[PDB]
Amino acid sequence: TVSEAQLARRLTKVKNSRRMLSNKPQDFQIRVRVIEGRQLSGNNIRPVVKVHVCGQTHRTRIKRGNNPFFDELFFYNVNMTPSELMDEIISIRVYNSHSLRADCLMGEFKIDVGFVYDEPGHAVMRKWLLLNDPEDTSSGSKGYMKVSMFVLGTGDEPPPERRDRDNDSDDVESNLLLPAGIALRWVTFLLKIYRAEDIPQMDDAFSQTVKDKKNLVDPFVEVSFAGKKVCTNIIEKNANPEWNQVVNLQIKFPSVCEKIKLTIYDWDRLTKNDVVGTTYLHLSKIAASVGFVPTFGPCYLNLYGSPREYTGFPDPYDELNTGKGEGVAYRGRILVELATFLEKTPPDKKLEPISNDDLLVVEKYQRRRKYSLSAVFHSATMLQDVGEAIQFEVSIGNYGNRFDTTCKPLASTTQYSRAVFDGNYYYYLPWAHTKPVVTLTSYWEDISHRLDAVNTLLAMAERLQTNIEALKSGIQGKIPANQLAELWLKLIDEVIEDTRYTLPLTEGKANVTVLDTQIRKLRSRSLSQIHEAAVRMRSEATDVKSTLAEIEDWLDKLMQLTEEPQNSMPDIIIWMIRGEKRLAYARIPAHQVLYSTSGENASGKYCGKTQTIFLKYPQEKNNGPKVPVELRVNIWLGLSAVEKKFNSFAEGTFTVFAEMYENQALMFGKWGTSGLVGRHKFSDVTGKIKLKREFFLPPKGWEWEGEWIVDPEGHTEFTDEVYQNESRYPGGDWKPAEDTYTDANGDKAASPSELTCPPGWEWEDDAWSYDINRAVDEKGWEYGITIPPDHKPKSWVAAEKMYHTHRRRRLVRKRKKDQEGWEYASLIGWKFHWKQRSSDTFRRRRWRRKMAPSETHGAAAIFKLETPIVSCNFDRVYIYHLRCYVYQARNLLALDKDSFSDPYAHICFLHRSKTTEIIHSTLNPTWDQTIIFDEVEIYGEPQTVLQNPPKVIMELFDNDQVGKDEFLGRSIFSPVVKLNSEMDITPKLLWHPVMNGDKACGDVLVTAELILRGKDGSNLPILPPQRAPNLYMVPQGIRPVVQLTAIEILAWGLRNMKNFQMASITSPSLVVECGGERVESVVIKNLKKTPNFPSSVLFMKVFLPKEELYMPPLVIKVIDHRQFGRKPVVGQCTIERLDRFRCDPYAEEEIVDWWSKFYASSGEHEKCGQYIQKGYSKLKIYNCELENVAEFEGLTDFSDTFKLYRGKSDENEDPSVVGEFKGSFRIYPLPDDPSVPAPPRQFRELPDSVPQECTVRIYIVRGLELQPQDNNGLCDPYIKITLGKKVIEDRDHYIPNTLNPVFGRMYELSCYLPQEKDLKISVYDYDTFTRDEKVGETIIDLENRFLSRFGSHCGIPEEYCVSGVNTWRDQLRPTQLLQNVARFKGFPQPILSEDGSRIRYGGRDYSLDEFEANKILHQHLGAPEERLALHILRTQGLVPEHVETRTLHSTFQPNISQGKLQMWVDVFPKSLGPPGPPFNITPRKAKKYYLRVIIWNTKDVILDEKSITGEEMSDIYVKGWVPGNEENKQKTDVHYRSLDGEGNFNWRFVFPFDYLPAEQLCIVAKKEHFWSIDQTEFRIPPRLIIQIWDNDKFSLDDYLGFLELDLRHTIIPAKSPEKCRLDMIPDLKAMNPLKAKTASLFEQKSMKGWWPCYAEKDGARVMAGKVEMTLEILNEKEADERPAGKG
Ligand SMILES: CCCCCC(=O)OC[C@H](COP(=O)(O)OC[C@H](N)C(=O)O)OC(=O)CCCCC
Ligand SMILES: CCCCCC(=O)OC[C@H](COP(=O)(O)OC[C@H](N)C(=O)O)OC(=O)CCCCC
Ligand SMILES: [Ca+2]
Ligand SMILES: [Ca+2]
Ligand SMILES: [Ca+2]
Ligand SMILES: [Ca+2]
Ligand SMILES: [Ca+2]
Ligand SMILES: [Ca+2]
Ligand SMILES: [Ca+2]
Ligand SMILES: [Ca+2]
Ligand SMILES: [Ca+2]
Ligand SMILES: [Ca+2]
Repeated sequence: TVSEAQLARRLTKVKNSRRMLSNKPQDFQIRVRVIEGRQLSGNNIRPVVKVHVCGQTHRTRIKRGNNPFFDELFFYNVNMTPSELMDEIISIRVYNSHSLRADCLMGEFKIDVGFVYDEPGHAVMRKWLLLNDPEDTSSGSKGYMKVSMFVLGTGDEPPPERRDRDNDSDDVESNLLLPAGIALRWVTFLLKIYRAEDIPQMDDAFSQTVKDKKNLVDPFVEVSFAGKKVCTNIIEKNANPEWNQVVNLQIKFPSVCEKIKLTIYDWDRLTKNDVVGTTYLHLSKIAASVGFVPTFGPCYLNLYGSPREYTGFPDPYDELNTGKGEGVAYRGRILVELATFLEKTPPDKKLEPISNDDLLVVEKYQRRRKYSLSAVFHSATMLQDVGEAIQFEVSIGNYGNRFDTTCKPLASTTQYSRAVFDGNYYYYLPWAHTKPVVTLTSYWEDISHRLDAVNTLLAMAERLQTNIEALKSGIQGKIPANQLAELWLKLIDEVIEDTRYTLPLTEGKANVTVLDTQIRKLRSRSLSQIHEAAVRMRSEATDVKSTLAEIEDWLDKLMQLTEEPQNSMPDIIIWMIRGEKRLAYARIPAHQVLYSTSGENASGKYCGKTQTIFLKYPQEKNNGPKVPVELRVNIWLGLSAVEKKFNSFAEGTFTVFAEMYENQALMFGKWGTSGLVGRHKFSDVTGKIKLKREFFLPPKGWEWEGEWIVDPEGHTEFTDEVYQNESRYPGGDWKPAEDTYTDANGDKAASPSELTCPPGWEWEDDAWSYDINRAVDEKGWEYGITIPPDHKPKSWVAAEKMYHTHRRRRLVRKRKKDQEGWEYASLIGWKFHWKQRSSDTFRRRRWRRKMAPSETHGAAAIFKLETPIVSCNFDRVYIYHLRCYVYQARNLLALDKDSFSDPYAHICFLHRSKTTEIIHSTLNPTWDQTIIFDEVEIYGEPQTVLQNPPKVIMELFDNDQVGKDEFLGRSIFSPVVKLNSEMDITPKLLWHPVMNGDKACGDVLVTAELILRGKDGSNLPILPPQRAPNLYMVPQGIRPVVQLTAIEILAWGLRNMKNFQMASITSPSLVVECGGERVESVVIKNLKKTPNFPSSVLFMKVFLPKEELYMPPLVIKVIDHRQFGRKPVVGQCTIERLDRFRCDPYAEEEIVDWWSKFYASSGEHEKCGQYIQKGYSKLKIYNCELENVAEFEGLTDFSDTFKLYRGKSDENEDPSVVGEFKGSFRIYPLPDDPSVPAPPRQFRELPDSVPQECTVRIYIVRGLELQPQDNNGLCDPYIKITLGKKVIEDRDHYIPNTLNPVFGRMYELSCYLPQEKDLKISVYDYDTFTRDEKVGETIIDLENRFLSRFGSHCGIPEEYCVSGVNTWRDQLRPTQLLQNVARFKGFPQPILSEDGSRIRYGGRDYSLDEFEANKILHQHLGAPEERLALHILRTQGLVPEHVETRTLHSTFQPNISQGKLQMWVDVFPKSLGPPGPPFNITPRKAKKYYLRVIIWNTKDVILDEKSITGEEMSDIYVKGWVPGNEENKQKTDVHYRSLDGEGNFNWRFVFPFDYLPAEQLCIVAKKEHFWSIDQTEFRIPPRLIIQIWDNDKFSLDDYLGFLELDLRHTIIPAKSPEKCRLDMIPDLKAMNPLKAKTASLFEQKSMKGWWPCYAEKDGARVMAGKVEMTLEILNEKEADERPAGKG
């Protein structure tokens, strides 16, 4: 089917155009411009064009004739998401207009913005449209419309144009926007919506608790597609609704929408409709190109969003329910199906019931299979908070939810564990050898045929990506070619052995959809293509450095194949619950842990493997300053039928304890079993339920271990912590509490003067101190309030208030190197602690028995227990030894007010933490420190550690002397694991990003290694050398190998230095620090007087790493030497990309003006003119800036520009720019032998650094497509130029009513470079009664023009002319410029011959005849030696004579072009002399013409319109006018009472019109109303419209027919009225017409003959008559030679 192929190709174009687009809403600008209408329907119409994009509307003025010309440009400014703006439509509707009535619709065209995003150049150019009625399209077309539309986002620019103006006008049938084969075809999607389930409670339960807790929701689905929203029925009071309703989505092929948005809403009668959840169906992801149409389902789509717990208060995370944010809890799921029906249009029912046979079909997609989940919680580290206990809930879907009411108790949560200080900074849950185990059972559809293929292709691409990074490491480490070829052959053999995999069959399985079969066919085709390309490349390719592009193509193809839109299995969400409140979440995709019987590859990556997940706060997109917890968890999901296969995945021995409590009390100082306050002797934990010993029995698959007995349950450095607490009444005075010293238990503890060291320990510091590195006041106290029954606080603030009742202070100190089982409390059922205090009068003891699984069931008996609680016991501990080589950091955030930081780092690994040193006043620290954790206890087998190592976390902090230490970022990386000695290789330092928030805020050069510690640590390597006590250096193998290099700094000068401490930078100096070395420039005496350093060359010999990867950043500082010896830092920059700085140190009436040259160099106007044939000069028009031309290197080849910064940053971003340092660097290694001489310096050709007075001539040519600044869509632009303090405002010489203003004006200035180097060219809008609006601005570094090698101070023309128009405008002759660029390059002085026939340059002799080969020379050329010097001056990349096109920028839209400005700048330094004659770029005037017609005869004119005289009769007379010259409407005399349609007139006409011969376009100026401020300038092609009128004695004048003749392309007439046939005019509407014989009236100055006249009746041409006339065009000279006559 042809149409399904077109839909598939369009959707795959949308797919591969939307695969890099982000989701952050940014700014977009849409330019839609109409040009010209052709063959518009109707009779004597007055057409306008109205464009409606996204609510903003624009409209062109009233034009005339059926072939109108508008040339109107319209703008639209929106800020949408770059995956959402492709839902909008552009509507072009054409309206006939009447003088006294409303408009009438004639044409209508819709188009998606996606296709005009999709086009090359991000825009379509000069394309034609099909105008038709929006639903009466069977009546035929009603005209054509030439438009152009543009899409530009951040950094995008519109494309330029060529000479295609005569290619697009008559040849419409090749320049359509859409061809005829696509047509106006409807596309229908039948989105059947069957049912939903597990919808959360979204209504109040107060109504139902007075008159069920599960069904308090009234859901319906709102389906948003292409702007339209269709709402299904409301199912009142049903958490499992059943709609069974098709939604007939509709589009057309010109407007293809991609994103379907399903949104379940709770219907509320009074309040707003709450949002349950949102899913998306991506049509580009469920369709492909044989290919297939969009298909989906019947498959459940899981919703995610806010937590399911209902609160009547407004929901704080309700933005997650709208689809923004990733969603933290399961919100239910909805069963949908999607089909595509093509070329059939459904009826007006948007919503129909699902047919019953589809309801019996869908039952096989709802089959439930039992699933078993097990989670072994290994470690919960990096906790920031110790107050109250922490548990973890595992839930998949709604199964395992702790807060949901349920019939039986569930084992979905771990026990409440209190955190334990690790001795340095963090906390960890003390799980040790007894890990918590969570087991829950669920029921989902067995969609294993999808997830098997997904997991196997994911394992394929993971192996391929591992081999890809292996080859990348091989080519970056410069490995020998044999090992690289071996790694490449291993990659290719692994790809060959992988992609012979056969996908799971679609037969015999109930849940196979149509999309499953099409996806399997696409996957088989892609895998066979990858396999065959792999065998072909193994058999044919040798260059392994060229095939990796196809290998990355294989990688992103495999990434495309792993996308499963039908993943109905919901994510497993792990929730940390501190107290009774949900705190942090982590979503694991359930396919990643799903077990498959098809093998290890079909199982998930983390199926039965310990994985490290970082929990997140419920609306943070990523981890911020505080990670809540780091979890290592061993999750196994699988079918409950194959749950006996969990025995292979299980490590350790599972264990459940049955418990029994025995209680006593105290009378008269003796304990006894009586006296209990409402509690039993043998009872439960609460004591209220009496339970026997025989009540606990082992279930099936379990057995007893042991017997019923009484069971009451490597740090070299450490830091203790005690807390001091005070209590008071509100408004009272503070006094110490009864628990004056507390701990993590929450009760009284030992005094700081009471606790001592353990044996084998010692004290580092003998005095206690209070911690100031917390959220406290100046004295180290936090404050809080208490509400009963919580008499002790759980949250604290950093400030004191009068209502606070408690306060707390942390104290720290550094450290180095009974059996009866009775637990006592002051009450029964209270908190029993280990030993009896003075107030305890009650006691109890625990008494238990261990249970173990039977050997016949294995470790899978934990799934048969469904309160029995499971814990996994490891019988062996494995000791490890981690070494983190923290070398350095770069580009850290500035978080102090002295524009630096004091960065240190918390190295964390499992339950261990240490801290690096604090490096003061730097953003690029070099810690050079090895952080050693000996004796790290990790449980599980060492192979599981080797496969999935625990992460090392690098939390960087700016140290502050007062207050909190601010957060710099976080680097997470894995250590290389060494389980033995045989694979002992040197670990390699890598730059890991310091992720702060959403972006990287630097990199750290860090690696780590985790060695399995043997017996007495004998296999461990030797300790690194110590540069300080307990301070290890990075050892010699890991540290970068340094060589003596040299850094040359061209300290040229400082620009734009802003004020520091309200005083200007008067006496600055430069400090360049790199590699621990520094150099300092001399102090500038006055920056206002001299802005450049007097000594511009600095030099330092720094030991720098040999590897280009390990190169440290280069730090630039500016120090303002002020009074009293104060030397603050007023600017700093960091330059890490030093690869660019590496260098090898040993390496008729042809009136000629400037505008004729500009047109001939444009290529659009006068391309075939005689100007090029006679061989005059040209110029090079750039479509961008001169700094954006890659040939001239951005004009910073002498010295770059590095922006300096100051102060604290903008919390994620760069700080405020306080200046610029202009300079460059040359880094090159030095010989280590002092006897070998140094390499020569790279800076010897330096110019004079004093300020230079210069005359800058700013030629401004024209503007292109500005932003409108008036309400009528127009502008009145003028030029405002600022240059330091000088300002030229050309407000008196503004150009009225132009979006394309031909300025043509010079603005000559004088300035002192480089104090006034910033040349600002701003275009401003004239307004008479209001303020002026800035259209945009451009910034030109005039010093970059002045100091460049490329000669950008003045472009060099094609030929050296002395007199005339193209005179030499530079100060230096081409010989002087040639010898200057010879002296720049190191070439010798050029040799000038006496006759000028030859010169020498660059070691090559040049000759005049090598460039003057058969070229016609004229009288404007000058000296031959200067001509030859210029003829060789254009060959070495110098800047030619040019018109650059600089894009205007504004704060309206930051990186979006506000317009274009064609112009150029000539900087002339006054030390070289005065410049030459200036160019006259004044715009040329219009040549006046008179178009004279003489109306000879008429023949076969149609009969009269019905008048009062009531006869079959005819009156004929002829009108004629030019569009734009309707004030020149004249007419002939009347031939009354024609009996056969003939009429003699001989009435002469004279048409005054002004013309542009070079632009081939008529020019007219006329105000658009009488009260207009200024005269509108109108640019239209020259066309003559002659129409036949009718006159009556009493009734009005009537219209019969028309003809239209473009004066450049006039229709050659017939020589007789009987030979005056129709269709000489191209019909161009119903069939492909014959080409009209066309000739220009401007050259062929006169012609005579008969022309056809026609009018359209019901879309078909009808002969309205014939006319004989003679057309002649004469200019002013011919009007002077012979008179024009009457008219
Ligand atoms: C006696 C019952 C009167 C009930 C009167 C009534 O109409 O109350 C409506 C409000 C809001 O209820 P919603 O369903 O909009 O909750 C929307 C949801 N919070 C969300 O944002 O997701 O109910 C409550 O505040 C809870 C009951 C308060 C009862 C005082
Ligand atoms: C109510 C009287 C004060 C009104 C002051 C005021 O704000 O006027 C703005 C308007 C439109 O001004 P512009 O055409 O420059 O458009 C500006 C562009 N749309 C923008 O981006 O702002 O002025 C008039 O209508 C002209 C008569 C003014 C008569 C003072
Ligand atoms: Ca509600
Ligand atoms: Ca409701
Ligand atoms: Ca509501
Ligand atoms: Ca700080
Ligand atoms: Ca600091
Ligand atoms: Ca204005
Ligand atoms: Ca204006
Ligand atoms: Ca204004
Ligand atoms: Ca009439
Ligand atoms: Ca008449």
